[PDB]
Amino acid sequence: VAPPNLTREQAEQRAALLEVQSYAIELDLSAGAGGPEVETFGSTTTVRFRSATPGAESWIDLVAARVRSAVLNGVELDVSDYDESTGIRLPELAADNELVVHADCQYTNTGEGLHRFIDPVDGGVYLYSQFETADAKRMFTCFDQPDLKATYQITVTAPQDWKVISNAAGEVTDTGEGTRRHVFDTTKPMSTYLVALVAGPYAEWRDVFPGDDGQDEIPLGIYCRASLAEHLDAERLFIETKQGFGFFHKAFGVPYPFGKYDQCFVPEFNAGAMENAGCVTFLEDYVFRSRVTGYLYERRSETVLHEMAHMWFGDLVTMRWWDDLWLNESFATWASVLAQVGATQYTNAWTTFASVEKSWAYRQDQLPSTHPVAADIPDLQAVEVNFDGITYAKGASVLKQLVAYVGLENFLAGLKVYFDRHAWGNATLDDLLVALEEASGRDLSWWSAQWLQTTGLNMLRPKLAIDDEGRFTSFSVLQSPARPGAGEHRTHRLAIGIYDDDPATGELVRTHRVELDVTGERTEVPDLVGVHRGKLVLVNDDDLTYCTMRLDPQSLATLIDRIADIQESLPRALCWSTAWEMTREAELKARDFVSLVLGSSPTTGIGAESEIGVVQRVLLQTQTALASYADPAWQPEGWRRFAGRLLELARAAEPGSDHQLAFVNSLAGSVLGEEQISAMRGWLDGTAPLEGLTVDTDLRWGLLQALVAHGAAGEAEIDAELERDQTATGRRRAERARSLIPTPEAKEKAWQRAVHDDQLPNAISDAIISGFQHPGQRELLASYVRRYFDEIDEVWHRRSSRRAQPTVIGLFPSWAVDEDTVAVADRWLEGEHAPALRRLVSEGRAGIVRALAAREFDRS
Ligand SMILES: [Zn+2]
Repeated sequence: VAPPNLTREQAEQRAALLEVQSYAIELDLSAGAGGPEVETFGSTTTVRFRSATPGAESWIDLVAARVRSAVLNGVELDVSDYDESTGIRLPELAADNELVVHADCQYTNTGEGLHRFIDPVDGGVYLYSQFETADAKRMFTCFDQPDLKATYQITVTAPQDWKVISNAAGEVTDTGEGTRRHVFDTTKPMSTYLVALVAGPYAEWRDVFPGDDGQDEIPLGIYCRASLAEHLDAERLFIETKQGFGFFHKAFGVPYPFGKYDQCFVPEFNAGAMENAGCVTFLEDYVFRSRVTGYLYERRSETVLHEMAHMWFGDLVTMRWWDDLWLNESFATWASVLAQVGATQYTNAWTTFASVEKSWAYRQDQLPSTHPVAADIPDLQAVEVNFDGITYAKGASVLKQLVAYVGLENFLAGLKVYFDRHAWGNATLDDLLVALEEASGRDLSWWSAQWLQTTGLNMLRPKLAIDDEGRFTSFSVLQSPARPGAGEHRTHRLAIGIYDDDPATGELVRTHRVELDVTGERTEVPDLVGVHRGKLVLVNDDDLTYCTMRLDPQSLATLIDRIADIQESLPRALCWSTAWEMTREAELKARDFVSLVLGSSPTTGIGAESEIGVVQRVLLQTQTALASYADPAWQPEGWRRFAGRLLELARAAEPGSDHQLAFVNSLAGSVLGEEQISAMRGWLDGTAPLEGLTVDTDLRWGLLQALVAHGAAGEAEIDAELERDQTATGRRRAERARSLIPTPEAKEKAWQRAVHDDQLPNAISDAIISGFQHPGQRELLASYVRRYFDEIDEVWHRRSSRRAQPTVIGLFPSWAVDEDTVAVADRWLEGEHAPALRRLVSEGRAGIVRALAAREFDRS
């Protein structure tokens, strides 16, 4: 028995019948600062709502340990058969209704509902809420669906040393008995999944965004655990926050809709961040206790602006049902990057987007599970696995392209129409399209039909002919049918770039750029006729569209021979992305990808790449190419080449630089030989340092984990390290290290605990899974292929979707690239399984099929 799996039709039935005005929520957290045995908190809800049909029956949702009382219009309801799957039935409704429910809800350690964590350092007890998708019902009684918006008035009694943060500002008074009562202002209307509670002895920083241009002042707060406060770069975070608030109200024509804005770094968080209105929560990894590269700063800033963007895209206007989640996530992702480029130091963020996030979109779109951006979601279980590379990155890429197509001025004017119309309410795909059509004066139905309602990618490549002076005599862009999918040819607004040698530096620079609408199978580009072809043609120059870009033969030979010579970072990153995707798609051999990346000198390959985020991403891709895509006979040689070159690059890198750190961190994830192991041990212990590399708390763990993985360190060294870092983060990092121990005994202990131990908190179970795989340990892991398929149904049955996913995705035998693994998956697929589980298993199988084709391609 479990919380409900609300269906689309059930949601529609409640929305047709009900209209909710208000919730008043009273939480008794007075016992919350007690020990690990404290199980429940008091939850009292008063909900005021209308029924269109007096006399009808409905139901409201609640996941609680006990319902003490439930009283509808003053009539006591029989809750003797309450269970969390059925909520509370509501018979004989009146036109106007008031329901009051007193219940004991449960704290979790799963990152769902009201999560409770105890800090081992100082004994501080920290709570935070996480309600998206449908976990609001674990804190208060509610119609837990996004189209029944209401106002919330939250009052909390808490241990007196706790701060309490919610959606709105509040007033606090002493109770006289060791607690404080926090009475929050009534919120603006919002969906249940956006209600927030963060409570504990969090460290606090305050600032203010001054009132500007019709937007009132915004009080700003930052919160984190007291034991982490010395590491929080508050000044930098407030600067980035205020840059966002200046940008978005100008862009959208709509001031920040909530009164204040708090950002809380919370323990044991499951995602990157969550856009609770006025009270955004973040993964603690973004509090940098150790030194990180510039890419992590950039990705944190992206996340900050993503969540700020949702204040409009999701919080002000919300999808009507989960099939339109993309209205929240695609738009927030697009707007985050638009803001980075427009308002922050991260003016390169479209390069990062092309390299990192688009690669996620491609992979997602090519799985057998591929779905349109505007998805079909029959129930909550279907959405729980749909926060994916299509809902986020493909959607964002399609929107970037829609901007290119209609123009930014028209697109922003359309957003203003949309926000003004649907403010404090819900919207669909149709509503968004109508707003955009109104602002642009264009029909976009056909556009939506081919771009938002379809799956797959179109390949785009130049077809050209040149005269004896190298000038084009003809030029067209060929478009392939959309795959995987329906095979349609789309309209793309794209640019073609021609690149040739700059006489002064010898680097490849853009000589010509032609932008046009490409349609159908072939589109001539007559303005390129007569132009010298140069050395490199890019038909998605400036990355305007969503496609599979490919090159003509001369251009591809230039990429292979001279990628580092590309002057500008964006077209160079598009070239790195092309090479990678060709590898994934069995068009470039893995060994050829590895050779491109490794280079052969200081000015060739990835060691010459200036953009740190591209360096990190390309290195991770190379490690995938080696383990998954290279001919098994060549893998050992490929790893020796990689490890040897990365040690050279690390030793050659500028002391203290981000490049130096990236190379070391890449070595720490690789299959290593004795020469690299011994170097790494000397860095860790400091008896033979790498000049300028500061081995700080988290780099010590990263190097020790690599040593453990290779059998060069063991449990005693892990235990000794945990003594040096006696923190909750240390416990997690020690768990990853213990899963990496390369023995059968160790691997079985790790499997048993990951799969079966439901007492461990989310973050620990996940850290255990995160050390299970390693590219040097394939032979140990081969003992788990049948184990996985034979045991995953029972995991899925026992854990929530959100808590089973790490096991399903993370223990899938992606290491076992063999037709035998495909046959085992095939037999599993012939059985009966939950649809969302089947989806995830098929995705893993598809990974194996893609790797087999790549391996055959690399074979020489
Ligand atoms: Zn988001």
